[PDB]
Amino acid sequence: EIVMTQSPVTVSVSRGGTATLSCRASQGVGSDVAWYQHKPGQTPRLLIYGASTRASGVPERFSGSGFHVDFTLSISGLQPEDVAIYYCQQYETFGQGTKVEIKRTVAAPSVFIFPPSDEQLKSGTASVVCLLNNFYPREAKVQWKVDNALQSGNSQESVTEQDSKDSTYSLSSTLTLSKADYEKHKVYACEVTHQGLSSPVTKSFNRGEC
Amino acid sequence: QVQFVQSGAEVKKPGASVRVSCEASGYSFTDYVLQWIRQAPGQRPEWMGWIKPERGAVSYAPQFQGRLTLTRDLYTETAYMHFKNLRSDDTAIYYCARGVRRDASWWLQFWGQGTLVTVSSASTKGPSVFPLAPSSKSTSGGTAALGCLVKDYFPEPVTVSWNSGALTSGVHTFPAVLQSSGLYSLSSVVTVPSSSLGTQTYICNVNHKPSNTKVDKKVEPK
Amino acid sequence: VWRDADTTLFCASDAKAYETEKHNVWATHACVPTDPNPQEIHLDNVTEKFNMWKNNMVEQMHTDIISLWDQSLKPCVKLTGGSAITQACPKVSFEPIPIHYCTPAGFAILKCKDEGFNGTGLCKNVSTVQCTHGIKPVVSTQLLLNGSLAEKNITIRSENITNNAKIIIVQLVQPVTIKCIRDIRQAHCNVTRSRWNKTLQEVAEKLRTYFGNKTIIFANSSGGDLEITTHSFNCGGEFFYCNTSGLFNSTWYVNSTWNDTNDTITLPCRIKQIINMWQRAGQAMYAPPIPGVIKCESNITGLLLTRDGGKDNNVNETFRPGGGDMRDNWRSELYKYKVVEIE
Ligand SMILES: *[C@@H]1O[C@H](CO)[C@@H](O)[C@H](O)[C@H]1NC(C)=O
Ligand SMILES: *[C@@H]1O[C@H](CO)[C@@H](O)[C@H](O)[C@H]1NC(C)=O
Ligand SMILES: *[C@@H]1O[C@H](CO)[C@@H](O)[C@H](O)[C@H]1NC(C)=O
Ligand SMILES: *[C@@H]1O[C@H](CO)[C@@H](O)[C@H](O)[C@H]1NC(C)=O
Ligand SMILES: *[C@@H]1O[C@H](CO)[C@@H](O)[C@H](O)[C@H]1NC(C)=O
Ligand SMILES: *[C@@H]1O[C@H](CO)[C@@H](O)[C@H](O)[C@H]1NC(C)=O
Ligand SMILES: *[C@@H]1O[C@H](CO)[C@@H](O)[C@H](O)[C@H]1NC(C)=O
Ligand SMILES: *[C@@H]1O[C@H](CO)[C@@H](O)[C@H](O)[C@H]1NC(C)=O
Ligand SMILES: *[C@@H]1O[C@H](CO)[C@@H](O)[C@H](O)[C@H]1NC(C)=O
Ligand SMILES: [Ca+2]
Ligand SMILES: [Ca+2]
Repeated sequence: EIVMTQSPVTVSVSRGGTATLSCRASQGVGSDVAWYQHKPGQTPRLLIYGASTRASGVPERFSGSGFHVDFTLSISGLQPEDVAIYYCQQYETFGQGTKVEIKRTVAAPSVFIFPPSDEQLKSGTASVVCLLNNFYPREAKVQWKVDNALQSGNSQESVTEQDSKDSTYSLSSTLTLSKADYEKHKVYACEVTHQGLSSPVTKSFNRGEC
Repeated sequence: QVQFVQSGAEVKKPGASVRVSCEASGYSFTDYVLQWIRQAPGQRPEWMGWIKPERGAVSYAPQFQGRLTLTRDLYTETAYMHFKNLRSDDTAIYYCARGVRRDASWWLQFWGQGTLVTVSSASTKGPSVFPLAPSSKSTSGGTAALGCLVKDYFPEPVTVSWNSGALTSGVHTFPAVLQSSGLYSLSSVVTVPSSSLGTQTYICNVNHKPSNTKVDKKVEPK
Repeated sequence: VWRDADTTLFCASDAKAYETEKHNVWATHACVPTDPNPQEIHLDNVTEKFNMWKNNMVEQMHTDIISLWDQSLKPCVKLTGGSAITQACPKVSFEPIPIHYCTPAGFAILKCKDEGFNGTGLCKNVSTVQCTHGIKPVVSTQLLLNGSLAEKNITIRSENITNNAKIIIVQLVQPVTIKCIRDIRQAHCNVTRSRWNKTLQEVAEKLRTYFGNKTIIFANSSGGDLEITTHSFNCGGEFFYCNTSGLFNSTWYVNSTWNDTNDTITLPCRIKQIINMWQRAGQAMYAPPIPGVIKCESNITGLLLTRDGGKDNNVNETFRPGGGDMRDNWRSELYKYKVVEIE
């Protein structure tokens, strides 16, 4: 039984800096470790094998050092295009991955709320969408309020990958209600808490009001 | 160049079976271990098994023993993954891949393009596309946001463009989420100048190839 | 002084220039006579690295045995590639004899004499010889037959024992006899049950030295061509395929003994005319077997195993019979030799 344990969970380093990723083996494995880059929706890419050998075509800013139980992947001169999850591998066993992001200055989100369309409503469902655009860091709290009652368990979030040009994130939250419940209430609000906001920002609309 | 071309996406109900093919070229097919790897959403890569094409020797990860078989055809230099008694958490991208060297069978330099296999009790269905209309309170001479809500489709994937590809800056097309209903949904949004809302047409183009559904949705101030 | 090198070796044998048996016939033109009094010299205070998995002697032997088979066992029809070849296909006498491999002038063979040398690493007791010992070029899968035995302890040889893609060569100390006999294609092989189980108990104990105090399971092949999912071999010029489920079907806990829970295991076999060549990609068809009793008796002297992988399993390890690449057969004998060139 072999376990490969990666750390940290997330590496956040300013552009041009060095990211250092660790992989510990539960028992000695000599030099027999490899590293992969993985971007969502893309095929994993071999970076380093045999602990330290750079794969063909891989930029020289990627390097590896490791033996026995300790293995490290280093990325010098970190670029936005290096934003990805990195996995270590020991034969058939893979580590849990470490995310690398660019650290930049704080940027507050611009926030938008969208009511459900008439067409959707006629079909028996109401989707309400709240958009947080171009913010950093990724951590944000998005709270739905319906006639000032906090809603929980009836929404799902999605977040984009960090942008290659401005290193920000964007996030959507979608509240789903029945038509019947939607029509029982007036004020629909999305409240956003984020490091770049000195106080929470609320965007809202009244049902049936332009 | 070493190259692997895999078969197309598959959609299956629980209990069903799938066969994925992997056409090898650019190297001596019988002299390298061929690895099969999958990756499910939000998960690390997972080894399925390998095959040595010369005589078809195999190794199967224990968790798949009893429903996984790997074979090959030496005349067409194609490898096959047969995976049966499928379950929902078999939903993943499946790859064939090859190592850097003959004696480095695990360090995967060369990969097929992947094959999505979706397993669910859901049935193939095209999306409904609803407007995320720009607010009437959009800041004058400022920036407005609008979008399309691409709701209730199955299976992945969907692609979205704006104005037939003419509008790309300021667009964020979000990763889909899977709803408790078993259907997917995503939104695509774009920020534009508020001054443009009265004069520029904005249309989202949604393609859901699995159901052969294409939608052009004009989005304007309500 | 000297250093590792690859060169063209020659073979030596005690072949009979008058014999019709095909190994003899081949060796009569391919090899020279053996030296009656070969010299072996201990190299005082010499330490040398060996690598049985990257030993070019193996490749030279392989190409020779390919040639021996090609010119000895002619199929009635060959489908090498997409083209089918028809020709004469007589029955022949086919029974391996020992072949020695020797270095020409300016080169030498170094021989590791370390007890239970695993084939890769530093040897402490080195000698030099002109020729290897006599190696019978036995072509088989799963079980190594009529090979060399370990002196004292069962020995395991693998390029990386924890790499599930790597073959594991096992060498026994005591041989286990396998007796075979021949729908004229139906045949079977017997091994003594008690003897085979004692062997597996000892093999299991040895494997635990690498994998820890765990349950060791022997199971059948997971798949592949018939040549490798069965114990395949030849007897009397005929190609046998024997089901080894009865051999690899046991679970050994840390406290298990062969005594737990006829004294014969009978393996069902078939003689096939249609076979996949080991020399080469392709199919060959031979003539049916000649009437009468076909018998052979061999000693199992080793095993070719693989081990199941997995990212999660403690408690047990599972091993299955394997093989198919005859270079591993030659390796099981050549592991203690390497060629060097002289100043
Ligand atoms: C593979 O074998 C080499 C020695 O040949 C050893 O250094 C290495 O640690 C082994 N690999 C593992 C994962 O044990
Ligand atoms: C090397 O040879 C000496 C003398 O015969 C012997 O005592 C010793 O056990 C040998 N060492 C090994 C590694 O077998
Ligand atoms: C094989 O034997 C060598 C010494 O000849 C030793 O250094 C090495 O550790 C052994 N390999 C294994 C896997 O035990
Ligand atoms: C194998 O054992 C069975 C049962 O004892 C016997 O009938 C058969 O003759 C044996 N065959 C050989 C080859 O000894
Ligand atoms: C392995 O055993 C199973 C039954 O346990 C059997 O179905 C399969 O055919 C066996 N494989 C071989 C190569 O005999
Ligand atoms: C080998 O024997 C097993 C156990 O009886 C059987 O299930 C399997 O079908 C056999 N293999 C072949 C190819 O006959
Ligand atoms: C394998 O072992 C089982 C008991 O675990 C036994 O019933 C069966 O007969 C064995 N199979 C063969 C083919 O010997
Ligand atoms: C093993 O050696 C014996 C002679 O002792 C021979 O009759 C038999 O054919 C050999 N087996 C093989 C498979 O070469
Ligand atoms: C196998 O070899 C052993 C000695 O190592 C011998 O006792 C036995 O008779 C041999 N069996 C055959 C049939 O060659
Ligand atoms: Ca930047
Ligand atoms: Ca046949």
